[PDB]
Amino acid sequence: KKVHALFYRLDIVPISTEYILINCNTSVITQICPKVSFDPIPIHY
Amino acid sequence: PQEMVLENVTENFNMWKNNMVDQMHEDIISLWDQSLKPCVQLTPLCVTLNCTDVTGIKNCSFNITTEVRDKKKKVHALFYRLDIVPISTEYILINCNTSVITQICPKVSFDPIPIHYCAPAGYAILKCNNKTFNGTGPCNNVSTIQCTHGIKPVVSTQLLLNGSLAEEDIIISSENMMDNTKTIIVHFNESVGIECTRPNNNTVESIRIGPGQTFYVTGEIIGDIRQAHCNISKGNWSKTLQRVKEKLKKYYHNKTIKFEPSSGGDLEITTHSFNCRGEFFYCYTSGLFNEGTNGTITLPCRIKQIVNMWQKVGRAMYAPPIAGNITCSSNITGLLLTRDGGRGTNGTETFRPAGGNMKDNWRS
Amino acid sequence: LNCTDVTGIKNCSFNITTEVRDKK
Amino acid sequence: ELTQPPSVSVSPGQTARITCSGAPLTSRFTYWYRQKPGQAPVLIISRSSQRSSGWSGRFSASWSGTTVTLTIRGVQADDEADYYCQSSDTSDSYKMFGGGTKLTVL
Amino acid sequence: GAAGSTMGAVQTRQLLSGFVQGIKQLQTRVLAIERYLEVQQFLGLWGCSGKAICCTAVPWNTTWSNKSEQEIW
Amino acid sequence: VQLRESGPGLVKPSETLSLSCTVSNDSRPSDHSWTWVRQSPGKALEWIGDIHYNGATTYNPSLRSRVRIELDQSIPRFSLKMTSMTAADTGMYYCARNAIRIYGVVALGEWFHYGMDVWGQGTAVT
Amino acid sequence: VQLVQSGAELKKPGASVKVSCKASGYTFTDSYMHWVRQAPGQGLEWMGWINPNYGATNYAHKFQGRVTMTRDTSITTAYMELNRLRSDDTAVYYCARGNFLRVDYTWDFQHWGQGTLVT
Amino acid sequence: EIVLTQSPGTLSLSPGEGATLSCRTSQSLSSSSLAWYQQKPGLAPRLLIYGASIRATGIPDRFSGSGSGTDFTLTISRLEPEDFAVYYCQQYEFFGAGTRVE
Ligand SMILES: *[C@@H]1O[C@H](CO)[C@@H](O[C@@H]2O[C@H](CO)[C@@H](O[C@@H]3O[C@H](CO[C@H]4O[C@H](CO)[C@@H](O)[C@H](O[C@H]5O[C@H](CO)[C@@H](O)[C@H](O)[C@@H]5O)[C@@H]4O)[C@@H](O)[C@H](O[C@H]4O[C@H](CO)[C@@H](O)[C@H](O)[C@@H]4O)[C@@H]3O)[C@H](O)[C@H]2NC(C)=O)[C@H](O)[C@H]1NC(C)=O
Ligand SMILES: *[C@@H]1O[C@H](CO)[C@@H](O[C@@H]2O[C@H](CO)[C@@H](O[C@@H]3O[C@H](CO[C@H]4O[C@H](CO)[C@@H](O)[C@H](O)[C@@H]4O)[C@@H](O)[C@H](O[C@H]4O[C@H](CO)[C@@H](O)[C@H](O)[C@@H]4O)[C@@H]3O)[C@H](O)[C@H]2NC(C)=O)[C@H](O)[C@H]1NC(C)=O
Ligand SMILES: *[C@@H]1O[C@H](CO)[C@@H](O[C@@H]2O[C@H](CO)[C@@H](O[C@@H]3O[C@H](CO)[C@@H](O)[C@H](O)[C@@H]3O)[C@H](O)[C@H]2NC(C)=O)[C@H](O)[C@H]1NC(C)=O
Ligand SMILES: *[C@@H]1O[C@H](CO)[C@@H](O[C@@H]2O[C@H](CO)[C@@H](O)[C@H](O)[C@H]2NC(C)=O)[C@H](O)[C@H]1NC(C)=O
Ligand SMILES: *[C@@H]1O[C@H](CO)[C@@H](O[C@@H]2O[C@H](CO)[C@@H](O)[C@H](O)[C@H]2NC(C)=O)[C@H](O)[C@H]1NC(C)=O
Ligand SMILES: *[C@@H]1O[C@H](CO)[C@@H](O[C@@H]2O[C@H](CO)[C@@H](O)[C@H](O)[C@H]2NC(C)=O)[C@H](O)[C@H]1NC(C)=O
Ligand SMILES: *[C@@H]1O[C@H](CO)[C@@H](O[C@@H]2O[C@H](CO)[C@@H](O)[C@H](O)[C@H]2NC(C)=O)[C@H](O)[C@H]1NC(C)=O
Ligand SMILES: *[C@@H]1O[C@H](CO)[C@@H](O)[C@H](O)[C@H]1NC(C)=O
Ligand SMILES: *[C@@H]1O[C@H](CO)[C@@H](O)[C@H](O)[C@H]1NC(C)=O
Ligand SMILES: *[C@@H]1O[C@H](CO)[C@@H](O)[C@H](O)[C@H]1NC(C)=O
Ligand SMILES: *[C@@H]1O[C@H](CO)[C@@H](O)[C@H](O)[C@H]1NC(C)=O
Ligand SMILES: *[C@@H]1O[C@H](CO)[C@@H](O)[C@H](O)[C@H]1NC(C)=O
Ligand SMILES: *[C@@H]1O[C@H](CO)[C@@H](O)[C@H](O)[C@H]1NC(C)=O
Ligand SMILES: *[C@@H]1O[C@H](CO)[C@@H](O)[C@H](O)[C@H]1NC(C)=O
Ligand SMILES: *[C@@H]1O[C@H](CO)[C@@H](O)[C@H](O)[C@H]1NC(C)=O
Ligand SMILES: *[C@@H]1O[C@H](CO)[C@@H](O)[C@H](O)[C@H]1NC(C)=O
Ligand SMILES: *[C@@H]1O[C@H](CO)[C@@H](O)[C@H](O)[C@H]1NC(C)=O
Ligand SMILES: *[C@@H]1O[C@H](CO)[C@@H](O)[C@H](O)[C@H]1NC(C)=O
Repeated sequence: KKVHALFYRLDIVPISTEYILINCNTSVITQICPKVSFDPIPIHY
Repeated sequence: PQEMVLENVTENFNMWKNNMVDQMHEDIISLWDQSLKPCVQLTPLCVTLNCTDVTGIKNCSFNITTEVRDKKKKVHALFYRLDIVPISTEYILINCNTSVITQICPKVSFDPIPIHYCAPAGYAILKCNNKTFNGTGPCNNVSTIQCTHGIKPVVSTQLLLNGSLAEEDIIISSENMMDNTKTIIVHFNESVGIECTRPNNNTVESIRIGPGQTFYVTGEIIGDIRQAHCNISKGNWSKTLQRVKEKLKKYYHNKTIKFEPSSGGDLEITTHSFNCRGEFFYCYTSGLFNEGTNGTITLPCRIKQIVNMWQKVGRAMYAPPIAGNITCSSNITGLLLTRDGGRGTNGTETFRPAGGNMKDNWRS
Repeated sequence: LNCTDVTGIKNCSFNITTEVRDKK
Repeated sequence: ELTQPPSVSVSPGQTARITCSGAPLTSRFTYWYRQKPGQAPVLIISRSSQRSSGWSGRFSASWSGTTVTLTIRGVQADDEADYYCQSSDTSDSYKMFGGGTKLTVL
Repeated sequence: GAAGSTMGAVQTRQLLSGFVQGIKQLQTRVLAIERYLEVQQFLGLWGCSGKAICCTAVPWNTTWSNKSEQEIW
Repeated sequence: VQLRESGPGLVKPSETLSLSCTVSNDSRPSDHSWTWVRQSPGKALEWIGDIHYNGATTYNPSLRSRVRIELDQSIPRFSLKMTSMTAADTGMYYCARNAIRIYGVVALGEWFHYGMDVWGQGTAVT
Repeated sequence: VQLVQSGAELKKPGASVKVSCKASGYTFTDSYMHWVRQAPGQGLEWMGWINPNYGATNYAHKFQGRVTMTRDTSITTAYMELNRLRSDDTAVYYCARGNFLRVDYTWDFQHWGQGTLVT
Repeated sequence: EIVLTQSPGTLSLSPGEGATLSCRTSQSLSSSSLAWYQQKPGLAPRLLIYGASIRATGIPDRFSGSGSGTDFTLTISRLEPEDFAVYYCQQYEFFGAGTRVE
């Protein structure tokens, strides 16, 4: 299936108009889960 | 590591019904599984391989899904003939259709460093200091210790390498010598030098197969394709073996004591295997156990990359290659044997080397 | 899945990536 | 048994392709020697290395299938001589020569 | 150190302090704690909370392999 | 390296030919196979057979019954005894040094012939 | 324990037989597969055992060099190949699983297969 | 090398009788090293006693045995019609010739 998406220029690197997502060939990108908030709540020790 | 001698104490030791071997085995399995979790898995590399002759080495060309997934790249690699099986010139990596190959991680050395075993609170370890102690029965005087000596967890098949020498005399052991399904361990009190080497000038090529996953292959050997050999000295060997023969005369009914090569079986047991710098050697021992002066007993060896030791159904191990040559100097301190049975008469006992059942290597 | 009648059972034919990955 | 043509003819300054064919040549190296009338043979194509099988001079050898071609760049009148190929059988049981090719210069 | 020594002619100084001094090595330490509590509780229930040697109010039966003091100590 | 031969020369039918071969100015005779070949007038070279300083010997399959080869004699020597030679099969006999380049452990068969590197002056025999 | 052996046939001098002892329903890897030769109306004999996880095999002094015992673990079927049979090889052949399979550590052959009476 | 001789005789008996069988060992081995086997006429042999005193599963109570060192013995109290078959004493590796009961 062909899809479209708006990516910032800092999130892609060239390889013309052909690009790839940045840090694909060095790292394994992991999407931050929706419906789980990452708010910095106060943490006591 | 404290030691204290225990005067007037006799204890019935048992090398065979021990539990530290059954814990050392499982702890080697656990550490080898844990250490190979953040490493590459060569499931994408199970593809058809166009392999031609470069000897026992095949130049194999194949295609892969590169770091950009909708692009395919053709690459080359030198694979040994033992690491591929046919399906012509089309091959696949051995044990793909039964196991999940896992590349051994570079920049994490798998050297067998010495490992002590310290007892927990409320327990203790008794060590038997009697020099002629074969492994079973009473001990003259013992010593309670916290931590054991440095136990190198070596991997071998027929010759125990880099072990602990016997203090004064050769030590022979079995559960029951008249039982033939039970490996006879023999400890040398004198080390025998053994220098071995892979003389091929490999060049390692990195193949990117994913996001941060790299697959290291051999490629473009430079110079002559020489054979890996394993040298032993004919001087010290057969002297130590004559001593072993003399000692095995007494522990049976009087008969001539003499040696035969290994029986049929997996190249994992028919040949003295080990692990030198991550390269897995499989050196034939037919030149050692077949019947006297100074010289060399140079043994042919076969290098295997995809190896599955401590056989786990569904797992393998691709040992990565190394540029340049390597050398393998070690000290034979042991010898594993077995006894042929039957009503063979003639008063000669045929002892063959025996392999497998890895716990024996840590019973020594 | 190309499924036809064999009832509540369907004979379904389909293709897969076998043990050799570049063969279907 | 080795076999090669009785003779090959080429004019001065061009190149002649003496061919030698046989059964064991698909697995073993093919050495070549040059013999003058009366004078002893000499070694012209040798096995310097295990894999490269190289040469240094105007002579060369090309391998393909069961036939090996001696190739002599820059033929001269001095090169007019017999040429003998050699292969060492399927195993190391005996060495054996070919029928010889007389290169004539026109 | 006194394993082979006869009963006649040290417990607190040397042997007793050695009963407390991943998931595997955590299980073996919790088990060490359980054995120390399952011995200390037994001693406390036998009126021996703070002392190592106890004389007790149970007489020594003749059926428990009766041997003289000379033979034993 | 030089090879110099010595023999009767005038050999009649039904007689045993003998041709010794001295080897001179050779530093390591052990690392070269020593062989005999022959060339009759108008015929290609025929291989008699070779010997080594280890003791391994190999003759031509359809000449071996006639020929045998001699061994080292301090001064590097090797010879050729050809029983039952006929005047129908004569020629020009050559000593030759099938050299050996060793690249690995020679026990494991890690060697290859450099070819007949040096040739003797040769003697015609009948 | 199910052991399903193969069928027999008289083999002429110089032939080769390949008898099988196809197992089912247990841990095949942790199980020896000893072979036993029944002489005709006579005492038995021990051909040899085969550890199937490594193939480590030991034959008898009588048949050392004439026999070979392969094993297959994928289909959990052990093999026994006998070359160079003579007419004096008249016997029956069974496969016994024991040697610590049962409680006792010593060789205690319990389950046996179906027999194979190659003459 | 461990020689396992067996006693002679054919034991011409009827059902309901007893039977004493014996097997000798050439070296001082313990009781664990010897076992006993029923040898049927043309069927698969089965095991009775392993260890010279421990019975096997699916075996009636009429068979007992004992022995240490040499002269190991098997005794059957009630010979049923199926029990008139051959009986083998197994060592580590060498089987026995087999004493006969008619
Ligand atoms: C076990 O035991 C063995 C002995 O049993 C130990 O030693 C081995 O011994 C053999 C002889 O028995 C040694 O052979 C020698 O090998 C070298 C070959 O040189 C190689 O390396 C060179 C790298 O620079 C390379 O140049 C060489 O040649 C190649 O390239 C040229 C280019 O033109 C080409 O012509 C060649 O064909 C090759 O392609 C080659 O790769 C050599 O030194 C020796 O021969 C010369 O040397 C001596 C004096 O220098 C002389 O006497 C000879 O006549 C000749 O001039 C010889 O052949 C072998 O090398 C040893 N093995 C190893 C691995 O090195 C062995 O080491 C023991 N093993 C262990 C682990 O201890
Ligand atoms: C029985 O016991 C013997 C003796 O311990 C073992 O032999 C040693 O094995 C070790 C481990 O493999 C060898 O160590 C390796 O040596 C190589 C050569 O090192 C020399 O050369 C380099 C320059 O190239 C110098 O820097 C260095 O000081 C030495 O002079 C190196 O290639 C190896 O380094 C690699 O591994 C280390 C991991 O520690 C990494 O940090 C490095 O980056 C690199 O990848 C390594 O040091 C040692 O040489 C062997 N000794 C001998 C005398 O041969 C046997 O292996 C053992 N037997 C068995 C069966 O296990
Ligand atoms: C390892 O060493 C032990 C001793 O430390 C050996 O034990 C010995 O075993 C044999 C039998 O296998 C004993 O022989 C017999 O023992 C009985 C008593 O058990 C006795 O009545 C007999 O007369 C006979 O002696 C022997 O006594 C026993 N001990 C000694 C000190 O020799 C063991 O066999 C050794 N095994 C190996 C494989 O190295
Ligand atoms: C413990 O050591 C003692 C000696 O201190 C051994 O007793 C004797 O040792 C000598 C010398 O090796 C042997 O010839 C004797 O046969 C030994 N006696 C006995 C009764 O065996 C003792 O055997 C040693 N223990 C072990 C297990 O080896
Ligand atoms: C290993 O044990 C052997 C066997 O006891 C020792 O060899 C003996 O060495 C002495 C040295 O004085 C000789 O008198 C004996 O004749 C040797 N025995 C045999 C059977 O040859 C050897 O010395 C021991 N090695 C070490 C390092 O202690
Ligand atoms: C193995 O082969 C490599 C191939 O590169 C050799 O490395 C070369 O060594 C020569 C020595 O004359 C240098 O001139 C080159 O620059 C080197 N090339 C590179 C890329 O480093 C290496 O020496 C060979 N090893 C052995 C033991 O022969
Ligand atoms: C094999 O054992 C010998 C001793 O029997 C080892 O040689 C010693 O090695 C140490 C290493 O620290 C040196 O300090 C000593 O000087 C050596 N002693 C002698 C007498 O040479 C040898 O290293 C061992 N081999 C291996 C590969 O570990
Ligand atoms: C691959 O990663 C490197 C850093 O390791 C980066 O510099 C390079 O741009 C990447 N490749 C491509 C094609 O973007
Ligand atoms: C393997 O590669 C060669 C390269 O010349 C090619 O001709 C051949 O067809 C390939 N084999 C297969 C099975 O694709
Ligand atoms: C691999 O993929 C390339 C894609 O260009 C194709 O040309 C080649 O035939 C394929 N070959 C093999 C052997 O997988
Ligand atoms: C007792 O063990 C010690 C350990 O230091 C040893 O030196 C001594 O020789 C042993 N005793 C005997 C009688 O062997
Ligand atoms: C092995 O590699 C070293 C490193 O350059 C080189 O010095 C040595 O000659 C090589 N030897 C062999 C036998 O490959
Ligand atoms: C399903 O299989 C049948 C087999 O005859 C074929 O004709 C049909 O086209 C297939 N259906 C699809 C959707 O591919
Ligand atoms: C599945 O793959 C095969 C490849 O030969 C193709 O012929 C077939 O049409 C494909 N069909 C379906 C239904 O996925
Ligand atoms: C061992 O027994 C002897 C008997 O004379 C005694 O003197 C010695 O003290 C005893 N050992 C210990 C550690 O008490
Ligand atoms: C103590 O001895 C008496 C003697 O009559 C006996 O009845 C009693 O059971 C013994 N007690 C124990 C705990 O054994
Ligand atoms: C041997 O040959 C060498 C080749 O360099 C030559 O220099 C030398 O003079 C010769 N020696 C003899 C004694 O002929
Ligand atoms: C698949 O695995 C089996 C063992 O389960 C092996 O014998 C067979 O060779 C493998 N298949 C191929 C095509 O190699």
